[PDB]
Amino acid sequence: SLALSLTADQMVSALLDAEPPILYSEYDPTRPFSEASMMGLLTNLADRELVHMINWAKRVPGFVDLTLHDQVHLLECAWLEILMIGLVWRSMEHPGKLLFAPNLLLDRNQGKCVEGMVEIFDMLLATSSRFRMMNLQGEEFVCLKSIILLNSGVYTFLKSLEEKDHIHRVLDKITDTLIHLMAKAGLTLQQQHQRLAQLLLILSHIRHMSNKGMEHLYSMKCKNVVPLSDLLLEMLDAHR
Amino acid sequence: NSLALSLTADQMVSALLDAEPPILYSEYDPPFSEASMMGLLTNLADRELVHMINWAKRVPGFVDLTLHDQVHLLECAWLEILMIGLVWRSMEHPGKLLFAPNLLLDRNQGKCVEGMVEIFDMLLATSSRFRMMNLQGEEFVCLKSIILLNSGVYTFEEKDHIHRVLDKITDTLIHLMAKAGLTLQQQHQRLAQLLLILSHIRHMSNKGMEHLYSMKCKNVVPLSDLLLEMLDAHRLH
Amino acid sequence: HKILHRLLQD
Amino acid sequence: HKILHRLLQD
Ligand SMILES: CC(=C(c1ccc(O)cc1)c1ccc(O)cc1)c1cccc(Nc2ccccc2)c1
Ligand SMILES: CC(=C(c1ccc(O)cc1)c1ccc(O)cc1)c1cccc(Nc2ccccc2)c1
Repeated sequence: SLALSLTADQMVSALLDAEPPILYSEYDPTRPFSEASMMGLLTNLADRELVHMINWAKRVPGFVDLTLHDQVHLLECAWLEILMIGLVWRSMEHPGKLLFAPNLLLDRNQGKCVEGMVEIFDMLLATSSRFRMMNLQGEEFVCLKSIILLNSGVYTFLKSLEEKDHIHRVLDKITDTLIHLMAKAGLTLQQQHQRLAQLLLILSHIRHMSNKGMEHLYSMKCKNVVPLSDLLLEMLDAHR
Repeated sequence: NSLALSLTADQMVSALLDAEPPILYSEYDPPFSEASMMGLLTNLADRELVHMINWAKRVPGFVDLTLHDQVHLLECAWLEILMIGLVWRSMEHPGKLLFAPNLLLDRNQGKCVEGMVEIFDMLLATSSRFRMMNLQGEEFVCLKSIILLNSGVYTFEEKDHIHRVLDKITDTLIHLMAKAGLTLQQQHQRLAQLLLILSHIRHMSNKGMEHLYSMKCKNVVPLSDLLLEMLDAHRLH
Repeated sequence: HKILHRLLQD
Repeated sequence: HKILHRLLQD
């Protein structure tokens, strides 16, 4: 199944090579901001990112070994977490700001334009500062993102089971990869397991941000004032 | 300056074990209605919360935080902590949730409360996961402490202290695994496996918190002043 | 039938 | 203020 036969270095190269591009928003700086437009920019961006994400997922070792219905479930569960960790990664070198896109760099005050957004912005910024302090590496980031894809929906899945098993084998594989990376970075064994823990614990916060974010999306949806794309709708409905 | 950082792994383990809260009982009366089940679960959780605070004050390093930081962490993690405890108690009862020794519920009784079935299923999946992993008591108390210190740390030096203590608990988890005869690879893999489950526990807490908001608005089930204050901490937005 | 389903096929 | 305050302090 290749995935399980991959060396740590081959896993890393595979993940790096499958990285989606950094997309641009439609942000027109001449246009006065409204809560409806900012949310529109965000949704439009996320919608186009989703297409790349879906095709990125197929390139994550082990993912295409899963049944199609499992693939669907995992992405339905993890899509926002994955968008978010991507956003946080992009924003590492922009303290106090979120780089949604190269032409869309927002700070805290600008989140106020959408009620309830500021709390989300603050959580995303805190995560970004966390990565910056830990000096998260690109190699570690792609491992974390792949872990989210495989892990977030693994406990909401008869006789099947063997699907769960394979997923955990791949997950363990990725753990081996993270350790391999840290060992090469010169970290002691104590440091390795400390950093591994630190990294995975951040995944808890990312889940939290996704949950809360989904809550706002699911609500403003019923508000209808801001239109979601057909893909985001089906993704959103999956959480209800 | 703290104290928790000087502890050995064995001292960390003993301290956490000794801090463990008691298993509380539900009311001794028997066919649940939606109001009845939510009443029992709410009363139970309310009583457990009081002991959780005692337990928290005894988690090494927690007492070194300001009152406000202590409040923030507990407000953030209270339901996760109840749930991981519930999951732990249920380990030996496959297919059932041991809320209390006299309150053992199967999946089917979740259908009593609307939307409880999904919550039940997630909890059962977690308990089954722990069982299949053969989670040990010593590991469980480490995981639970981690939730307390980790869940709200990014919603805030103090952060440094917390992260130093979390490292201490990581060291302790690895020590326990090395003690059980696990190879270095098995140690890392197991650490990761356990920590990833924490992500699901957070998810269950959030989903759970969502329903508690609405059940409060329904105004059919009484909620203790304490739970309301704990709840309201999330109910924004 | 789902969009995600369809896209995952292609 | 908060019941949680009292519980922690006691
Ligand atoms: C950050 C973020 C979004 C986001 C995150 C990372 C991206 O690369 C691209 C996009 C997002 C995603 C989908 C959307 O349709 C809109 C935004 C997000 C997600 C959920 C909620 C919120 N905040 C919010 C607050 C109040 C009302 C509605 C939403 C933000
Ligand atoms: C398991 C669980 C609760 C629980 C978990 C572990 C315990 O040891 C003790 C108690 C709980 C906690 C507080 C309450 O006031 C009531 C129950 C819980 C938490 C939130 C939601 C739900 N399910 C639900 C579904 C629909 C409507 C309302 C609630 C359950």
